[PDB]
Amino acid sequence: VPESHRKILADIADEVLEKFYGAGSTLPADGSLEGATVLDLGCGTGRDVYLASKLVGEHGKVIGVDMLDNQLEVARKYVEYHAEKFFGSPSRSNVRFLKGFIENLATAEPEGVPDSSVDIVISNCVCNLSTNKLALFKEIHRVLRDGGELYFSDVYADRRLSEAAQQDPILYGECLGGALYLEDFRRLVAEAGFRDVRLVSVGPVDVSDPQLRKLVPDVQFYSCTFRCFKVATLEATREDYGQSATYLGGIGEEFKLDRFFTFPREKPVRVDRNTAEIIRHSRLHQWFSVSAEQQHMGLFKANDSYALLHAPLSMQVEQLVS
Ligand SMILES: [Ca+2]
Repeated sequence: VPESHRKILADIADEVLEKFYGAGSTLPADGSLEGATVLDLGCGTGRDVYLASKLVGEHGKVIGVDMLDNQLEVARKYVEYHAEKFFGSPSRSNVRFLKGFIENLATAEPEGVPDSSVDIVISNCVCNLSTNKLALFKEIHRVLRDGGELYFSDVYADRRLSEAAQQDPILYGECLGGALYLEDFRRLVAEAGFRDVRLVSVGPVDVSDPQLRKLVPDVQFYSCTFRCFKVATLEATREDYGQSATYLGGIGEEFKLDRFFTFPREKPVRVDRNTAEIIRHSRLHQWFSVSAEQQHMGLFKANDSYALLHAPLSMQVEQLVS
C-alpha cells in the first residue's frame, strides 16, 4: 500500500476492508486524480472506490460496478459514512455503486454509464473471468472520454495456452486459464480502439502445483499494469516529429508516464508524437509543456531503450522483469 494511501485506508470503514475481495486497483499518481471521474470495474465492497473518492476531491466523481449483490449492499450502505469522513457532511458523496455486468455498463442499475463520461477506468484481475474480452474492451472505450485512460492490472501469458488448460477449473478460478498471450491482448485491445498500450509495471506469477503446471508446462505468466489512452490522434507506430515535453511540477518531484518515459521537473525530454498527444489531450496537459510538431523525422529513436519501445509487448515485459 502506497504511503499516501495509508491514512485514508485507516479512515475507510472496517467492514469495507474486511469483506473486500481481491487485490486493490492501482491508481495513477495521486495528484493527477484531482477532479477526475474514475470508474472501478469489479468494485467489491468499495475499498478502491472510497480511496479514489478522497483522492479525486469533491469536484471529482467515482463509480463502482459489480454483479455481487452481496458486496454492493455493503458498498452502498457506507456512502454517507464516507462523505462525512472525507467531506464533512453525510450528503456530499461523490460516489455511486451500480449493479451490472462489466461487459455492459450502459444497462447497469439504477443508471448506466454514458458514452464519453469517464476519465480513468481502473480494475484488477477482471478480464480472465470475462465472457467476452472484446466486448469488455469496447465498453471501456465507449465510456471513456477523449484523453481518458484505462489504467489496469491483469494476468497475461508469454504464449497461447492449450485447450486443455483453458478448460481446467482450478486454472480458470486462479485467473490463469483465461489469460491472453500478450500479443493477442495487444491485437484485441487495438480492435477495441486502443492503439497504444503502455507498460507501467510487471510482476511474475507462478504456478507451483506440478499437476496444474503440467497443463501449462513452460508458460510464463505475469501480472501487468498497462495504461491505454483513448486519444483520437494516436497511430499504431511511434513517430518522431521533433517534439519535447517538460513536466512543470505539481504532482510529484518527477512524473513517470510509463517504463520508457520519466519526466523530471523542468527538464525537457524528447518524445514521439503518440506520447506528445497523450500528454496534450489527457488531463496530464495541466502539468506539462509540449513543444509543437516539426517535420516528420522517421521512427522515434531519442530514448535510451528505443529498440524495446518499438518491440512487441512480450519483449518489453520480459526485459522489465530481467
Ligand atoms: Ca476489484
